[PDB]
Amino acid sequence: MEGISIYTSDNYTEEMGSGDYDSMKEPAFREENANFNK
Amino acid sequence: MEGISIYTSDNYTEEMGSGDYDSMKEPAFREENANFNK
Amino acid sequence: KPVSLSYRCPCRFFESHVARANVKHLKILNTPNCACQIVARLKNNNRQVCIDPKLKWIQEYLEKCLNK
Amino acid sequence: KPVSLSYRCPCRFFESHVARANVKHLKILNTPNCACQIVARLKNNNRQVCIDPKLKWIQEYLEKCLNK
Repeated sequence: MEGISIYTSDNYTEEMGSGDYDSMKEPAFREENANFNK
Repeated sequence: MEGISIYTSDNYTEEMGSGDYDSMKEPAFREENANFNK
Repeated sequence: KPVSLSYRCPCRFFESHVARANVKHLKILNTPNCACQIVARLKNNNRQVCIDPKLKWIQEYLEKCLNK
Repeated sequence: KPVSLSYRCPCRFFESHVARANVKHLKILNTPNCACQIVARLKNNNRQVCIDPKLKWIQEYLEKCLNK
């Protein structure tokens, strides 16, 4: 979370813009055996 | 080191075998503030 | 070479979930106004995809990298 | 071309304590015979170098990437 810094100069050359794949999530730092959703 | 499977065979195309920069290091999870060795 | 248009994310849409068995490798690139932009290349499926850095397998990968 | 059938790690040597001032972004590629392995693509002066993924700035970087 710490906004220390990024790379001094990425200057990112975008390869593509893309358009999503499947489900998304947030870290829970724990295993998950209780529910499945999409 | 735990995981179901890693990237299942990248077949990595060597782009520069590098040449070593300085020293080496190893993490211990527990932070190391004073690390003065080079 | 205007590669960085503005303070925008390289990937307009990100690929969440994805198959970690279908991935080549990851690239962590962080533009100064976006989350930890991780982009991973597909072995054979389409092309290179942008991965959500909040994915459980991404977390695991990051976490286990400290170990391995 | 060298194919990953035999055990070939990109780091013939690896840049440990590489300068972050010189890095644009990191490409993480865990090769079968080797630990977590990162190759960093550098700014205009250098190209790519293979990184010691045991560096404190790498570890911290991984750790913050989990959620930021």
